[PDB]
Amino acid sequence: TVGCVVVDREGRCAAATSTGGLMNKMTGRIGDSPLIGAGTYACDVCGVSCTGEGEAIIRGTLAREVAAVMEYKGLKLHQAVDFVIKHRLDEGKAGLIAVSNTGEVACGFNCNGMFRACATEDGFMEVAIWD
Amino acid sequence: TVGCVVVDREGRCAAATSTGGLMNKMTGRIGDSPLIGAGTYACDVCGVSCTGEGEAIIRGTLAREVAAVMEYKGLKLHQAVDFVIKHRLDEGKAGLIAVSNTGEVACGFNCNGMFRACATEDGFMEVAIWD
Amino acid sequence: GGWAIAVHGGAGVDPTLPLERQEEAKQLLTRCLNLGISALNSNVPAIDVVELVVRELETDPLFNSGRGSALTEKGTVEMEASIMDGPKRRCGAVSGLTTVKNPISLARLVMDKSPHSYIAFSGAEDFARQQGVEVVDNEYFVTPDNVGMLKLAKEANT
Amino acid sequence: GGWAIAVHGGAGVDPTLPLERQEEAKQLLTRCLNLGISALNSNVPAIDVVELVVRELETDPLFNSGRGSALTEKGTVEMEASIMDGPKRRCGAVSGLTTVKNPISLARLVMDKSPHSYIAFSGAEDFARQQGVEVVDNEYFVTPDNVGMLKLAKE
Ligand SMILES: [K+]
Ligand SMILES: [K+]
Ligand SMILES: [K+]
Ligand code: NA
Ligand code: NA
Ligand code: NA
Ligand code: NA
Repeated sequence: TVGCVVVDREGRCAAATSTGGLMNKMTGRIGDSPLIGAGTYACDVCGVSCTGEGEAIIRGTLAREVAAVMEYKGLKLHQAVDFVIKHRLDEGKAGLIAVSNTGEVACGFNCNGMFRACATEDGFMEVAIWD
Repeated sequence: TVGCVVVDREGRCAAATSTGGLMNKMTGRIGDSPLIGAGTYACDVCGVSCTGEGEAIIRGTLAREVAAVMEYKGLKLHQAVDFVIKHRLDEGKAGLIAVSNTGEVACGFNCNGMFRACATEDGFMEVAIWD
Repeated sequence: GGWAIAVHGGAGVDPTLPLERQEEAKQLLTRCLNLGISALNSNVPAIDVVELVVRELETDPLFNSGRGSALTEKGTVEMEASIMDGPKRRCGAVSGLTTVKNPISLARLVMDKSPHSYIAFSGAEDFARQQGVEVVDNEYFVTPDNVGMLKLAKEANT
Repeated sequence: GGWAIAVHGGAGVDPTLPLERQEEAKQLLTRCLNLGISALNSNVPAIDVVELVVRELETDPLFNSGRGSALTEKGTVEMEASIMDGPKRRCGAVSGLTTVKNPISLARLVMDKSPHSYIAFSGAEDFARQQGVEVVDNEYFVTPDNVGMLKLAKE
């Protein structure tokens, strides 16, 4: 699974996720990556791409959840990502990247590592695998 | 599209949706009915099945939204269904049926009609197509 | 509270619906509702009730699912369904079914018996046969009424 | 508040992943991030940026998408993707792709050019061809490394 989330200078957010799925999967098996609200979500306020255990991401509608917690609980991007990762996954192992329309970027994951890179116009730039 | 939502005496909710999809569709087209969070959702507090324009139900994660609004805005089932139908659907036309773990049952829709029937153990029963 | 149940046969009803079809639809909704109520009064778990009721809705040709499904442009049927059990948020879903008599029950088996939550098309047809569910020729699901409407939809597409 | 961008190449990485592979992965992430950064500096719309960046991730065989995808039990590849534009919550998704070089771009076309939001398997392959996107043999997507990993997966 690979993905990208972007907020542009106009404050528009977008999200994209692509995958080969699970190694040794039987034919016809569909994971969380192509499922809107699970692997991928964007709205007025954020763009989100998830990766990890398909089971957990699907059942928790994880990408939409970041947006719901911003919209309905009022949380800022970083809090919302923290909340979803820490309190909306239990069994499951997953990670996600997100942007807000205000130009913030966040990544969160509860497993060992996650390949990711983040940048903002103001010069923040980070590439990482572990925490 | 057809569907059923149930809460049993143990307070467990479940939801099921099945369809042939849109008439004259091309092979391979997938609508909202098989998509968790869009056509179908159930969790601790509700079970939901949706029906209508796939486009609107998917982008509005409509079945998950009933649950998200119960959880994050604290709305009870009837008002949560009201909220989702009113605020979550734009130009799109859809409806849904839902039950809560406390044994309430609700249906809401923004189009001309929706075939549904609802009942509770205390004896309420309704079969309706129109408002 | 105690038990509660709702059933549906789809939105998008035209206000000029003939009375006769309105009556058929209410009679079917009533039968399905009562089938679920009977199971609930017998202490059947919610997840089993939604499956048994959607199976009845699939089997009856009136609404758009199972036999009586809408047709593809090729004039055939491709069915899909999902099911979810709330207490542990267990999910199963299937798409692209062409021979499976009761799609919802195959979604149940994906939930209970697959490491995945969604199987579609050829792999879902394979899974149905591994699971031993009832399978039939696609023509089984196709009804005269739907052939009639497909014609109209096509020409209307100008 | 200015532009912002994140890319990822998947969660759950083996802790015994060698240094050289770590660097390779960071180098790919950086190349893809920089592609997106340049577009954002050129005022390219968010929706166009996510697609162009994910295309580069798909093309590179390192991560699990496009060429370099994990393999099914038959040792072949079946790809899937989705994309969403925030301002009007427009959606596109694809599954069951076996010949389409860049699945994310087919998801873009489902969003922009189909009445449906999701097309999969044979119908998605037909749609790819109606839209004239690049298609290739499935073997194109299979890399030696994944063949080896599948063998381990099957024990
Ligand atoms: K039916
Ligand atoms: K499972
Ligand atoms: K890749
Ligand atoms: Na039927
Ligand atoms: Na399963
Ligand atoms: Na690749
Ligand atoms: Na579209």
